[PDB]
Amino acid sequence: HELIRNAADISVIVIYFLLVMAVGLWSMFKRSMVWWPIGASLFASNIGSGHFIGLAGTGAASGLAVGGFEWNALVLLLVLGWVFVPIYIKAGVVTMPEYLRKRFGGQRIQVYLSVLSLFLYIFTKISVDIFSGAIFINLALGWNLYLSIILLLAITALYTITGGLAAVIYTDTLQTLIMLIGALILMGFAFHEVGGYDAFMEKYMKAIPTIVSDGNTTFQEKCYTPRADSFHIFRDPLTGDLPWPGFIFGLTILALWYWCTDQVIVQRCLAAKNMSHVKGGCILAGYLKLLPMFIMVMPGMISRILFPDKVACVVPSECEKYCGTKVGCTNIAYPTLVVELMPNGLRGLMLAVMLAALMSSLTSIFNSASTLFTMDIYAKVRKRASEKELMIVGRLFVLFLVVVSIAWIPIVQSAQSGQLFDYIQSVSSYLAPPVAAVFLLAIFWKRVNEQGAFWGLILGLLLGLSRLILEFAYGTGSCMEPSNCPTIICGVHYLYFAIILFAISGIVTVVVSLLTKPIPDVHLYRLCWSLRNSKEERIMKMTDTSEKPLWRTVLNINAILLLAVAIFCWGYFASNSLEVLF
Amino acid sequence: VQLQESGGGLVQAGGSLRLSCAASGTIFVFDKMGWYRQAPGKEREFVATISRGGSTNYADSVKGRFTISRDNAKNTVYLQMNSLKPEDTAVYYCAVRYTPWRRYSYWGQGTQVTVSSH
Ligand SMILES: CC(C)CCC[C@@H](C)[C@H]1CC[C@H]2[C@@H]3CC=C4C[C@@H](O)CC[C@]4(C)[C@H]3CC[C@]12C
Repeated sequence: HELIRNAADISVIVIYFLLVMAVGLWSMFKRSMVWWPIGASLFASNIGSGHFIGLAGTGAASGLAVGGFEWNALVLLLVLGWVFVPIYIKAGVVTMPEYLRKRFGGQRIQVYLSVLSLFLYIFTKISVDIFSGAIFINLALGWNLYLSIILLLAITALYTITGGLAAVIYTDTLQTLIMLIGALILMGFAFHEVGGYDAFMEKYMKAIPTIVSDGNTTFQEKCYTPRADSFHIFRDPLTGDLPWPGFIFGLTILALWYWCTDQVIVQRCLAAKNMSHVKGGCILAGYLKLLPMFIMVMPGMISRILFPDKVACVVPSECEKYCGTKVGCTNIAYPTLVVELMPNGLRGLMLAVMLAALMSSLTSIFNSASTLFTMDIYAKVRKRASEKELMIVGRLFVLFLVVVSIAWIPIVQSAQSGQLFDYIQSVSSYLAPPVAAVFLLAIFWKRVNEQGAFWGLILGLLLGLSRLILEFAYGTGSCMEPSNCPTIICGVHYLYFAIILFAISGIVTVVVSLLTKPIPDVHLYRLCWSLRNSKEERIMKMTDTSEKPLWRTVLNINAILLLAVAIFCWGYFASNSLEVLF
Repeated sequence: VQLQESGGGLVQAGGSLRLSCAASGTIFVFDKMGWYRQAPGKEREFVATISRGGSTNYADSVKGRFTISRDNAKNTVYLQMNSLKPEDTAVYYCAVRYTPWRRYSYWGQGTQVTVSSH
């Protein structure tokens, strides 16, 4: 708190917020997109609460393994750029539940996907972004939780009433560039502080705290030791944290849900000048989604080395006064490094750009949630839509969304042993693989009817929501005290459970679609993996996948070069791997 | 963090000495603790890079007559050289690697062996 007290940086913060207010009022006073405002806008998603707090927190807790999620998201991003955007533009659709309405029968599929997308928004984006803003303001200005939260709500209300959302090309590419440059400068400051790179390797393994004895209660040595067998990427599949079969396959199906079916990610890239612009923006975003290993998980262990008392607490009586949480709290690994290892000319710039990249990721999700609600549920129940009532029920809906999202926070800040990445993935894994399985079998197999996909979705929800309710009513617990759950559904792992739920939902929907009636081919022509040119009946911008044959060639060589560089980083960080002695 | 070494000294031709290099202060198990000699007026030339699994790789001049074996769980390399000939009058450093793509992070201080032909 003392570090940001100085007036010198406050000038940088206020002129940055005045700059974004000026470009918002310029947007209010003044779909043909270029590849660079597509790549930065795809890269800046899940930044601020899944790239700074949770990713660096799990890196300070475990090590280098959580960086592989970044390369899994890279590969699924390129799969989105190749495959799913031509499918979304061939059928002439703008999102996933409208596609399923133009693929399946009546309204129940669309309203169930709307309810599920709203609950996934509340559980994984709005609450996590509000909690990450609360961590930022609590570790910067020393206040409590609720006052920091309502300051964040006030400044994001000013940001969305200014009108920065309408010019989200320039503001997001500027915030992405400034944030990436500042994080590179902070990584160069961080590796200069610990003394190179070998001292970073050796000093991290002996980075225990010093308050390990709480009088009568004394914790085991495995709680505060930094997992001394774990510095390498691919852990043990059975009893290792983030196991390597489960890592690749569970993060593949989770990033296939997130990077292909989310209502704002594809709409962000559907509005573009050409298909080659979309593929070039996806390759640029794939290049930018390669850095967070060297950018945001290596400083996580730097903050374990430098301050091994606020990042690696074990004892709750003093851990509640340092970070505000009863157990572990590794979430503050990255903001403690920003407010301590920066000069005064950039420490304001970093806390300004890591709040601009959060206010944008809140004002996108609030507008998308209001659109989904008042265009897919309230317009289907009332079916009259007096427009003043529509506007006031949208405003009352987003106020209700804030009201529930604030109250969800004390589950988030102590949900999964302190971490935040292990909450986002643990909530996405219980509700995303049914949607991913139903989407995949709706595209590729083509003998699927509406009675099969809906009941597969409902059985996947009845298993995953049961696991979610049984988990959060009990919890993982501390190292010393094991969880009191029925272990056969509680404690396998939440990635193994994601693969099991994906396979179970796929088998259930293919069984129910093979029992009942099929779907006639005569009105499934453009969509569902077919290139015919005959009409259909069911239920300028781009309306093509075409480009020049030279540009298709250079895009294919750039994509195979990006896969070559990604598999080079994979094959480097898996080949060399340090093992410790007895 | 430091490579303590000993064993070097003076002996006549045809003799045999054992060179030791016991690391300390580290937590990891080192990979390629191979010795590197240096003749006066020459560079560092020969490799003896025993791996983590254990696989010697000599230079052809010292091949066969020189042997090397480390205990694979206690991080101490022992170079046992035999049939000393008067071209080996050189200082003998130690040299280690963390990993097979790091290229010799640490280094040794220097152990000089001088062989004579009286
Ligand atoms: C710059 C580094 C980091 C990443 C390299 C990949 C990106 C930046 C490069 C490689 C190939 C390039 C693309 C290939 C050719 C075209 C077609 C043209 O009509 C629009 C620009 C566009 C789409 C280029 C944009 C930039 C591009 C996508």
